[PDB]
Amino acid sequence: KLAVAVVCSSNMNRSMEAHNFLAKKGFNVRSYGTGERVKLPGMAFDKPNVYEFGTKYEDIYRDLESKDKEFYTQNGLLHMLDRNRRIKKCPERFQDTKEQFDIIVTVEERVYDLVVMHMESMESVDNRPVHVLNVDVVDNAEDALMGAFVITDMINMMAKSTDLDNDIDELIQEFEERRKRVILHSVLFY
Ligand code: VO4
Repeated sequence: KLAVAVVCSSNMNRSMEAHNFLAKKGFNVRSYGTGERVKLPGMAFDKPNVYEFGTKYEDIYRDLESKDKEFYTQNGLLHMLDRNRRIKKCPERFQDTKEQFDIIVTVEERVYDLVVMHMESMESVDNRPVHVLNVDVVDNAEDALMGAFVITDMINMMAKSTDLDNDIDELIQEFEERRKRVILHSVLFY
């Protein structure tokens, strides 16, 4: 089976909706954040809320519900965190994992550049190819769902291949034609 990672900035919304959805379809999936820290917004000429990666979703929830339970349920982050709590203990940060994947999917260009920069600045002697794909998804609950569909549909297609390194270029193109999207693609090595 393919090992897949899905990566946004904070590992709270887009990467976690896609996480949920890929796992519910049977995929081997982990998810990560490329930011320095996790941030979540609140009254928005305010400084948002910040927590180190490795902080539990449960405690973040608890920290916001005791800050203004109504506010954070209206803007749907209590919901979001409740949902995340059930998948895994805490947001994880991509530049500190040592997990290895066949495909890492980023949801925006800044994340895509942080991932590719990060792996280039490594290097070992596995020489094993990992494919980094960007599939743009907008950062709100609604588009996180829609983006999870599009991501799952693409993985589902790549998971048919028994020779992914030689098929992938061509699958990317069919998919781009059929969903009318641009998929950035890098090949990196572990
Ligand atoms: O946790 V992510 O907000 O960058 O969708």
